[PDB]
Amino acid sequence: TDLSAQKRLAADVLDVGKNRVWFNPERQGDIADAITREDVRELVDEGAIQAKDKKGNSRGRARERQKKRAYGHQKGAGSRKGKAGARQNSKEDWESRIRAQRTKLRELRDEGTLSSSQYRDLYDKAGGGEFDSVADLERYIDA
Amino acid sequence: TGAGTPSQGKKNTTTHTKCRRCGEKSYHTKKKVCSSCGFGKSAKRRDYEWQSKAGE
Amino acid sequence: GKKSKATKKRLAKLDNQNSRVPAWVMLKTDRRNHKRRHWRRNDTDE
Amino acid sequence: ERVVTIPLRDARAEPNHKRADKAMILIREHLAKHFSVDEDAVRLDPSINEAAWARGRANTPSKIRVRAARFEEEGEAIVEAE
Amino acid sequence: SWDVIKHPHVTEKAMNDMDFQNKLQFAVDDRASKGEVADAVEEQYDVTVEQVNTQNTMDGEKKAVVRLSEDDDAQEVASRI
RNA sequence: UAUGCCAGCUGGUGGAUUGCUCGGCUCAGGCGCUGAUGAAGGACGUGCCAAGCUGCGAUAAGCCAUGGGGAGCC
RNA sequence: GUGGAAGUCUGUUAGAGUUGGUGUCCUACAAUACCCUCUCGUGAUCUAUGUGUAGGGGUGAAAGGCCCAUCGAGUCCGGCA
RNA sequence: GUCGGGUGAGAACCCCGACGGCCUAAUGGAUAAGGGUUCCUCAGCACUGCUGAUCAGCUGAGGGUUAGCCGGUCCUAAGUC
RNA sequence: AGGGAAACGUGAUUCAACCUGGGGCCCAUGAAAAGACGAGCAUAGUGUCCGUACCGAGAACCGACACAGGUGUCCAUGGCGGCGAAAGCCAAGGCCUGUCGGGAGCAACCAACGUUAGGGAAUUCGGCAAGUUAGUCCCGUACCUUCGGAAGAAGGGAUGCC
RNA sequence: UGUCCCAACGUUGGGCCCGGUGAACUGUACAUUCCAGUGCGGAGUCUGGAGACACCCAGGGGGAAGCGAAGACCCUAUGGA
Ligand SMILES: [Cl-]
Ligand SMILES: [Cl-]
Ligand SMILES: [Mg+2]
Ligand SMILES: [Mg+2]
Ligand SMILES: [Mg+2]
Ligand SMILES: [Mg+2]
Ligand SMILES: [Mg+2]
Ligand SMILES: [Mg+2]
Ligand SMILES: [Mg+2]
Ligand SMILES: [Mg+2]
Ligand SMILES: [Mg+2]
Ligand SMILES: [Mg+2]
Ligand SMILES: [Mg+2]
Ligand SMILES: [Mg+2]
Ligand SMILES: [Mg+2]
Ligand code: NA
Ligand code: NA
Ligand code: NA
Ligand code: NA
Ligand code: NA
Ligand code: NA
Ligand code: NA
Ligand code: NA
Ligand code: NA
Ligand code: NA
Ligand code: NA
Ligand SMILES: [Sr+2]
Ligand SMILES: [Sr+2]
Ligand SMILES: [Sr+2]
Ligand SMILES: [Sr+2]
Ligand SMILES: [Sr+2]
Ligand SMILES: [Sr+2]
Ligand SMILES: [Sr+2]
Ligand SMILES: [Sr+2]
Ligand SMILES: [Sr+2]
Ligand SMILES: [Sr+2]
Ligand SMILES: [Sr+2]
Ligand SMILES: [Sr+2]
Ligand SMILES: [Sr+2]
Ligand SMILES: [Sr+2]
Ligand SMILES: [Sr+2]
Ligand SMILES: [Sr+2]
Ligand SMILES: [Sr+2]
Ligand SMILES: [Sr+2]
Ligand SMILES: [Sr+2]
Ligand SMILES: [Sr+2]
Ligand SMILES: [Sr+2]
Ligand SMILES: [Sr+2]
Ligand SMILES: [Sr+2]
Ligand SMILES: [Sr+2]
Ligand SMILES: [Sr+2]
Ligand SMILES: [Sr+2]
Ligand SMILES: [Sr+2]
Ligand SMILES: [Sr+2]
Ligand SMILES: [Sr+2]
Repeated sequence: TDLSAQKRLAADVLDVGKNRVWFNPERQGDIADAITREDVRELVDEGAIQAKDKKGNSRGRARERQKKRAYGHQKGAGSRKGKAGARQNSKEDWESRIRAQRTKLRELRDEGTLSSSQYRDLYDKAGGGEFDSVADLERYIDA
Repeated sequence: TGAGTPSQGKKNTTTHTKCRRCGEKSYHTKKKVCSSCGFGKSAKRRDYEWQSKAGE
Repeated sequence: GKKSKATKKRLAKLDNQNSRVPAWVMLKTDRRNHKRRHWRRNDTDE
Repeated sequence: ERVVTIPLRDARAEPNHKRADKAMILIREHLAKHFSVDEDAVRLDPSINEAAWARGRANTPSKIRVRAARFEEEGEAIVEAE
Repeated sequence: SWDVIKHPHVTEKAMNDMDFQNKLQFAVDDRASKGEVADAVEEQYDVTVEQVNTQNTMDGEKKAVVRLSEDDDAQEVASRI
């Protein structure tokens, strides 16, 4: 008996890769008589032909690592491979920071806390890279 | 890269094809001229006396 | 490639010619398609 | 029918990446000899196959306890793990 | 003068098209158009042609798949020749 | 006496030789233009079964007439 | 601080190339191949297809290099015995 | 690759299962050129296949490519006639 | 509608495709034409002709071959990893045909390669071959210089896990 | 730092034996040679001695002025480019 053609029909009827179809060892004779796709579907319902399950990579070990790192662990000098600017894009960081400082200054102004004159002065200083962060900006405003 | 075997792999261009007028595979589909019968070049049929021994 | 209608007619003819000499021709002549071609070993025209 | 322990230390003579194979041969030769039968008559149950190939093709167990039965007119053996 | 219909193309696949989809298949002159095939068929077997599909075969001939109307029964037509 | 040398015998292999000739080669005489009324050539078809050659052209190894010929033919 | 230039750097990214081993091969896997090392990799970059230039003529960042395994004058047949 | 089994006159290499492995810009998927039936089925093993063969891109015999809306077809490019 | 044995989700982050903007460069300026929009709606009819299989490669292409060569495109967002389209391992998918096997602790010799005490380039035309160093962070860095560079100069320290 | 002193042990694939498949190079003849001599002065084959029972396996290559290519050097030709 030679069942390779049936393997191809089976993979198509079961919608799976040929490498995943399973033919019951004790039914080679019946599967061998399977000519049409209907003959295959039939044998499938009988359970003589089945589709082996596919694999998915476990992400458990990954998740535990993701947690240590999110918590700030497992990132000492000995675990870094990329250059500093590669681990954190500096221009990207500046965009993050400067936008945060401008959103801050914009809220203080609408909230009447800053005159458009004090706001302008602080805005130009932020854009000039005067403040390391929001907290640093607030600390400055508090004289 | 050698001029021999390695350069033979790049050859997948079609040039000479079955000729409409004479039937030989000599109709250059790029020049649109048959190198065997002259189709595309002349109304007269390509012919030369050097295609045979001088006294024959 | 892309074949034209004519090319296709010529290819088809080549396929047809590429067949056995009928058995009866053997008997009648009391004992070879000298033009048997193989797609791989040979090369057709065009 | 009896239980025997096959030493597979001679698989070490074959190259490392193919010890599993050589093992399956030693097993058949051992039973053929100790049960006085032709190697062609010795039947190895897949259980034995999976035991020898457990750690891949290069890492065979140094021994293997095997349960083998002998019988029939021409004389044959049937073997399996334990 | 070349005729349109050469002969019925009879093969397993043809029988199915005839039993299941009321279609008849013919070997026809490769110069014939879909319309010329429909007309020719209607005038040879007195039936109504709904659709015609064509194919220039690797045998140098043209094959046409003619679907008849629901009023005509492919099986019965093919069976009278 | 193994491996083996020289010669022959029986049987192979091989296709020389001899015989045979549907093919060549050369000479002599005769004859001698075809095509838009589409030539020559080529392509693709064409047979009950049909690959090659030959013939033929969707009327497709063939159709019609006159004369010859003759009980066979495809 | 911002910005992100460059015949700019690292890079077997794709891709291109080939310094050394004078390694393997050398009736070969191959009439120019295999492996490691090595060089280039935003540009005078690399690449596909189409297209043009023809033999004392092309094409040549020039080596007499290349013009279908052949070029200090291609190939085919003829002159030609 | 190995152990069982299937078919067969015949099985290391044709098929089933299990176990063991290989490939991740590829050893996966879709395709251009080019090839031209190599595609599918049945029946085969004289030929072809780096051994064998029940197998096959091999041999015999049949079958298979269906479009208003996917390409061509239309436009013009370097450029050609 | 369909599809699924079943459930037949809801939110979020990072966001290829695709959409739309801002900036900069040129002794370099980055096609054309057909067509389309501009220019409504109903119903009906017509829409012919040619291609369509398969391979697309360590056996379907070219290389005399079932040749370790050569041969364009897109899949560039599958998981861990890490700067990464890197390595390594693993999915989906494919394969056991980069197609002869059996046997000898399997000798000499050869091809690739691992480990070598003490000495440490004595070897050699020549450190050829092999090796040494190595990723990232911190400190620190000479001569010379066209002030750009030299520079990762050199040299020193750190590096896991919880 | 096995480049060396100075080599060793080990790994994988070959090598060796078995089944199957199955070429090519090369061949005036003879041929078990060795030491001297002789000879167109560079001999397995001539002369004189010596040695020599036949066959087979594995080996590294001393010789056959080994095989491969009508010497690319040099000269000659009332040769070529
Ligand atoms: Cl297309
Ligand atoms: Cl913007
Ligand atoms: Mg910056
Ligand atoms: Mg056929
Ligand atoms: Mg292994
Ligand atoms: Mg169509
Ligand atoms: Mg080009
Ligand atoms: Mg079969
Ligand atoms: Mg192969
Ligand atoms: Mg040492
Ligand atoms: Mg010295
Ligand atoms: Mg070195
Ligand atoms: Mg000479
Ligand atoms: Mg000279
Ligand atoms: Mg001269
Ligand atoms: Na071919
Ligand atoms: Na027909
Ligand atoms: Na005449
Ligand atoms: Na015929
Ligand atoms: Na600046
Ligand atoms: Na190199
Ligand atoms: Na010339
Ligand atoms: Na990733
Ligand atoms: Na095989
Ligand atoms: Na060593
Ligand atoms: Na020697
Ligand atoms: Sr070059
Ligand atoms: Sr190459
Ligand atoms: Sr090409
Ligand atoms: Sr012309
Ligand atoms: Sr002439
Ligand atoms: Sr070929
Ligand atoms: Sr056919
Ligand atoms: Sr650069
Ligand atoms: Sr060199
Ligand atoms: Sr090396
Ligand atoms: Sr070489
Ligand atoms: Sr680089
Ligand atoms: Sr870049
Ligand atoms: Sr050349
Ligand atoms: Sr001549
Ligand atoms: Sr046989
Ligand atoms: Sr097939
Ligand atoms: Sr975004
Ligand atoms: Sr297709
Ligand atoms: Sr593909
Ligand atoms: Sr390839
Ligand atoms: Sr898989
Ligand atoms: Sr094989
Ligand atoms: Sr050790
Ligand atoms: Sr030295
Ligand atoms: Sr020295
Ligand atoms: Sr350091
Ligand atoms: Sr003598
Ligand atoms: Sr030897």
